[PDB]
Amino acid sequence: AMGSMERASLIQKAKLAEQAERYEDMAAFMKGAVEKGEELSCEERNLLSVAYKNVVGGQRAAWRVLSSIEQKSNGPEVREYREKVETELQGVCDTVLGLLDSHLIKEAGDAESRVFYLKMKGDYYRYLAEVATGDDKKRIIDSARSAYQEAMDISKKEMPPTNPIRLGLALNFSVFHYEIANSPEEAISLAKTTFDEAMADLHTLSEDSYKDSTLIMQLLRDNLTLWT
Amino acid sequence: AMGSMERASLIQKAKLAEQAERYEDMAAFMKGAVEKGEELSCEERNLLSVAYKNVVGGQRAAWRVLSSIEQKSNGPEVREYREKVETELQGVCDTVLGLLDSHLIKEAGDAESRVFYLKMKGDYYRYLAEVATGDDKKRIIDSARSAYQEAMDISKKEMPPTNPIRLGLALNFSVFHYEIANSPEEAISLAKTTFDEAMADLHTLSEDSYKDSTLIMQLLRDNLTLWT
Amino acid sequence: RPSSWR
Amino acid sequence: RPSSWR
Ligand SMILES: *Cc1ccc(-n2ccnc2-c2ccccc2)cc1
Ligand SMILES: *Cc1ccc(-n2ccnc2-c2ccccc2)cc1
Ligand SMILES: [Cl-]
Ligand SMILES: [Cl-]
Repeated sequence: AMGSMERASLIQKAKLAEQAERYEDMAAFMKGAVEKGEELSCEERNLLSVAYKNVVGGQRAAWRVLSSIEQKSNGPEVREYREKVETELQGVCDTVLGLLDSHLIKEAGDAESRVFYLKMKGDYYRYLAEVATGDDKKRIIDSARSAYQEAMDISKKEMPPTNPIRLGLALNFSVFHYEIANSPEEAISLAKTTFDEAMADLHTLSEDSYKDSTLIMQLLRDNLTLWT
Repeated sequence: AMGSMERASLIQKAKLAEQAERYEDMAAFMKGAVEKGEELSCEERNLLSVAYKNVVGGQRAAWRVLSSIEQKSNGPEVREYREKVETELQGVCDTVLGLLDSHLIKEAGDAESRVFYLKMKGDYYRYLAEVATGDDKKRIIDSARSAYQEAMDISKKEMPPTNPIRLGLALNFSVFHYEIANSPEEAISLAKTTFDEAMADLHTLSEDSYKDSTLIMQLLRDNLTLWT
Repeated sequence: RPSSWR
Repeated sequence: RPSSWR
């Protein structure tokens, strides 16, 4: 759809749509930028991620409202509308996974980009898993697990424990464990060692990096407080 | 788009989309219901209004963010994107006005329905006026004024001063005066006599009607405090 | 800036 | 219910 617009204009308009809270537009602009074929900078990867997380975030929130109504009732209308939203959500997840597979991940050599894209891959398979009920549910769960696990292996080899991508990856993999894989003990163990090893590496950081890392550590702490 | 769905299912799904905060869906469902050709009940008119007010409300908020950026700067990107949002907003206003004209207003005989639809007509011409800059700006302003004025004439003949539709109509017509027509004195005069004549009719109301009326009177009061 | 019916 | 990266 965006093939006739300059890459740089797509990026510029992506930022404008973020300011205007037009995240569907923002996602379409970043999709167009990705399809230019060039690798994405650190800032551009964030823009892509913010756009689609917000789009899929509203679809997940709506799916949960509708699936809760549907459960409390079990005419076809509630099921039909939940299925409509669910289908739209799956379409957005498939689009993100398609962009990662064509060709963001295969061209990502640096740990920061490769971990970032593998984290996204795990997240969007997680969102697919949240709505899955058929024969492919186990396969979707394992795809999320496989992406997260490769990201974790790289991040532990290549990044310091306070690295924000590393910390966000561990946070989300632990949510996966708790929420999708029925492994609350694995979720708690990962959140705690991630938090403890980040604590020990804070002394190496500047004030701004310290602020970045402790923000995400506090989300790990919030979950540990919820889960124990 | 909705021609194959039952009217009652469209209404049911409209309510579901409201609960899920899916207002674009809600608007499309209510559009489909309107296009069934039957008049709308009191509750259905509210659903139609809530859906499109929320859709156009987000477009206006985005337009204002972008037009503010555009002003602070004056590449073509900011203008282009503001024009994209503005065009989408105009499309939604044209769709609502089209539904009112085909054929909600001509079939509305009761004061409650006719005032309600004429208020909507004035509102969506007001939203068109907010973004208008060409030769048709004056004509758009007069269309909003004409719709509001017919609504006001009917409401004063046919409704008590505390009627919520009457009060909401007067609130919005006074915003028109202040914000669009450059008539702040007319805006203040209408807000004050509307508020004062509602005060005097509260003694006739039940507790629930009292709550309904004083809620909208407080918006009139807030504006008077802003404007004086 | 001013309030219309909400 | 739990927090993922926000
Ligand atoms: C999933 C995720 C985790 C952390 C961050 N984050 C926080 C602060 N800076 C960053 C960042 C991560 C990657 C690239 C640039 C910035 C974002 C997303
Ligand atoms: C524009 C507008 C003004 C008032 C109301 N309102 C408030 C409480 N009830 C209602 C109402 C109006 C018309 C039909 C049903 C309810 C709504 C909209
Ligand atoms: Cl549906
Ligand atoms: Cl554009």
